[PDB]
Amino acid sequence: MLQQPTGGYTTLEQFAFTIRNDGTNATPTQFLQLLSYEATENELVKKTIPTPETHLPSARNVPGNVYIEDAITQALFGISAQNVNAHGYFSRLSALALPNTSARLGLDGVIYNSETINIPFYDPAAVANFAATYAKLGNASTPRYRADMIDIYAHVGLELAGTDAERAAGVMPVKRAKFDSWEGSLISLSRDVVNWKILAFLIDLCSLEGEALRAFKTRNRDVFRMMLFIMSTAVAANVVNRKVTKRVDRVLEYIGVNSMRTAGRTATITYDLSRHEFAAKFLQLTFTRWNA
Amino acid sequence: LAGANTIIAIMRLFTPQGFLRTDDLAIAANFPRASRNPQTYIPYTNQRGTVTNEFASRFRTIVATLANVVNERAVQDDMQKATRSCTKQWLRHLETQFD
Amino acid sequence: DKGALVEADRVIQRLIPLSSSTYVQRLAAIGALYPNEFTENVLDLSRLSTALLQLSDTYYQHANDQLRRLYRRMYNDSRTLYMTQRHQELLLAQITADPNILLYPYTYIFTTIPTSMNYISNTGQGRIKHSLTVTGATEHDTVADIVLGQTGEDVITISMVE
Amino acid sequence: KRYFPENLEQNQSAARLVSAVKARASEADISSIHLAIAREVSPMFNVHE
Amino acid sequence: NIAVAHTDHLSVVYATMSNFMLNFTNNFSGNHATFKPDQYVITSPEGSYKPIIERQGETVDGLTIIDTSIVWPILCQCTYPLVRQSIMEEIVYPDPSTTLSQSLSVAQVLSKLTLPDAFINMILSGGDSVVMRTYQTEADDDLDEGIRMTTYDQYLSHIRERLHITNVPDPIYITGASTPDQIAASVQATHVAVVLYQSGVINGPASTYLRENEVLVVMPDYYDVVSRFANANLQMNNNRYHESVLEIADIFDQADFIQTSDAVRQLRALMPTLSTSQIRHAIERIAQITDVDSTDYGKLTLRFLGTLTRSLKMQNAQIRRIRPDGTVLRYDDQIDIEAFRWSRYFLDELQLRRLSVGLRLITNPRIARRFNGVRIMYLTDDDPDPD
Repeated sequence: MLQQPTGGYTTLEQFAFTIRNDGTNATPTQFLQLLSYEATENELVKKTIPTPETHLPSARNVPGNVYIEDAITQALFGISAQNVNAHGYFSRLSALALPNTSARLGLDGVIYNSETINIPFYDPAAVANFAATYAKLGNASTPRYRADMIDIYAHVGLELAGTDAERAAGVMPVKRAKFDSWEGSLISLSRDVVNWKILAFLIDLCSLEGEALRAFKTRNRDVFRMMLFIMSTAVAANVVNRKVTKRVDRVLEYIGVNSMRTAGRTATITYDLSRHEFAAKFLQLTFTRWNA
Repeated sequence: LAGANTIIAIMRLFTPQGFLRTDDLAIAANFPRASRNPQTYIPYTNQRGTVTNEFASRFRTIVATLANVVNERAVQDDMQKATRSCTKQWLRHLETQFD
Repeated sequence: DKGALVEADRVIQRLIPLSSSTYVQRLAAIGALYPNEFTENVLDLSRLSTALLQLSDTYYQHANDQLRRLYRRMYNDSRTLYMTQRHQELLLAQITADPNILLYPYTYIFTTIPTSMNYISNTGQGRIKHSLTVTGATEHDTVADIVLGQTGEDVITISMVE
Repeated sequence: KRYFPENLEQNQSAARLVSAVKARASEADISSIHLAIAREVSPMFNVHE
Repeated sequence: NIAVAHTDHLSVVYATMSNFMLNFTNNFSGNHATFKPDQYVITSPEGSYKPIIERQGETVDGLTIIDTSIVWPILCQCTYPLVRQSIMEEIVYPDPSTTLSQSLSVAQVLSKLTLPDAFINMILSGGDSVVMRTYQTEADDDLDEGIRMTTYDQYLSHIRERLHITNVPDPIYITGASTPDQIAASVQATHVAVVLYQSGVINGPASTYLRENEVLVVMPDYYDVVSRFANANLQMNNNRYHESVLEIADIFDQADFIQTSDAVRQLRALMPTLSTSQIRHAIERIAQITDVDSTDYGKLTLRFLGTLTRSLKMQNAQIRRIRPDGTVLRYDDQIDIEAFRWSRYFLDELQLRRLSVGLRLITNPRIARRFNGVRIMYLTDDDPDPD
């Protein structure tokens, strides 16, 4: 068992999140520095997010060690995940939710049904804190529990593009993002992010409390924003390039707007409608935890 | 002209697509030439592009105009209606052949 | 707006175009702005759409640039339901009364009710007889000559003597 | 000859147009073509009609 | 008598047949008064569009001619299983697998059919180009530096249809009252560095902007170009310019629309000047290479399809509805399906994802083994080394 520090697991160098950029492993904050925006006439007002449903989906009786981290990460940022709600394995997180469960969550991101030798795992109390909410990814498909997939993206934009003034205000012009870009910048970004050990960031998000948690939200805001960026490219109505004196500016339009597009494109990862439901649910739970 | 614009615009379809070459080799040879500044209008320049050929493209806009005009041609007869349609196809075909 | 009690079925009787052509988006945008002045005159209900489209055609044609941009925002977020603050207050009232009630979620409240003149609208029969005033707010420093296209006698005749 | 799209020549409603294009489509003849091209540069003394 | 066999037994066959994979278009809303079929075309910027639906006079072995007289045998000389009078013949429910397998066979034959042409058209998608004068507006301007510009006719002939495809508002006219900021606004709105000159004269800061950002002005004519500007330098001159080719790839860079990877770029740089016939010959050659025998029904559909003449010009081709009036509409979310928004060069998503890594292979230095230029020199070969 890996002990959780006074900070999160994210404080460990083993869990550091970085995207490759300009030949080096850049930290997410120094990618987001490249980002620039173009406001348009359209506006985004964030409504209150509905509270997540109380009900935890039952994990089914599943003998195997379900690979929950690969499932979640590919569901959100995966270049070719589809039918993500069909297998329904996210519900397995609920197995972790119980007090004194025999299951453990591996650093690998696999949910073992019992503790096994030479496999390091997150501290079960913290994981129970994390599962107690995120097992609700299990009900992204079920009709009574579906998240909104339109309004929630406002919050995404606010946490991405939003200036401290626009953020305190709760309203922002629907910004159009842009950055100096290499070939295939968005796909390669999405694949750098898919290898992220996001379970670490979520466990710290759900288990840390008080000053340690607030310090976590400040320390990891750019990581969060990076995931939000990949998701926003997934929903962006279009992603053009702009020639600019022997340079190319990638431009996605627009941040904070879900086009609900399903037909794929080479520019970015695409959401099958199931991926839209899953992403909406994930955002609901995550933004809910992120504002408390 | 103030109100004959479809006429003038069709007339522009006649504008020659080459250039006025000076007869430099012949002036060099001291060949006979009645003009004191000899020149001849070569019908079309060679394709300076890698794929686009300006001539075929001009003919594309020409057939575009002519098909729009055939389409904007009102008729009474049923058979004239039919040919009004078939001519648009034939136009498009000439366009590819010219390309 | 006159504050009278209203037994109507829903606070916002306007449709939301979940999927539509351009003409609908513009009809809805101009429709949510409530340009029209109150009018007890009978309308020719049959020509209605044309009339309102002409009204979009006028409202956008002469609004100050911020109003114009507001109508353009409205025309772009057609799936949004734009509504005045008092309307939303009424909705919060009916949700407080009946929590199970469903309401169209994607609304944009107006912090400001836009500052624009109400448009006159009598689609019924009757020539207007304007009693034009000598002076007003506008100052025409130099106006272009207006050429009235000639009238048929079918539309109007002019006898030598009344 | 490549005057028509495939099928349009044998299409029954196209026959007026096809008759018309046939009415204008003179058969290729090397002398007539070579002349047509050559004459573009050659001096003209009797005005052409 | 026959009314039962229709209402109760034909209706199901029309419904299951309604669900078959290949019956892709809508046929009839059931209201004769206002029905009009949706009319998609395969538009191309570089050619005349091809309607999917027209009176082409291909009667399809006589199929398109309709004998209404078929009602007589149907009413008055044909028994139906549902109407026994009563043998009670058992109803047949056909195995889905037969019609399914022919549908699927047609589909795979079709994709594999388009493939070689669709590949080359992707390779050359950035190859369409406009002639462009570059007037210089500085004392020491290089032949490339200056103010880019092109005739309005070139702009209609190439840039405009591609704007309609990219679905952006048309570029601003510049009346000479224009701020550089208004131009920046139009450029970031239409994602393309193009503006249309309307009335002179363009002012200084606007000129410095059009020069510094390489925004391409579109002149109605070149009749007195400098008079259209306001050169405080007096550097600009009607005789001072450089005409040059501007590839569409050097303007546009929409991802599924115009392939523009530097790989594909340098690969084009290697190519000879091309005719449409050359390109056609290349496509035929790739077809000749990749030909593979199909499942027997696929060979039957290929033979019945007729000769693959492919007169269609497919450079940056899209799939757009035309108005009955004949204008080709911009893609409309809310009407047209998401699959038609970009052709994606008419390739499978996997062929794109693989195409990426392949572009990574092609530009690997170790492969680049065609060498350019030699030095003749009269030297001893003491201790030779290739390097």
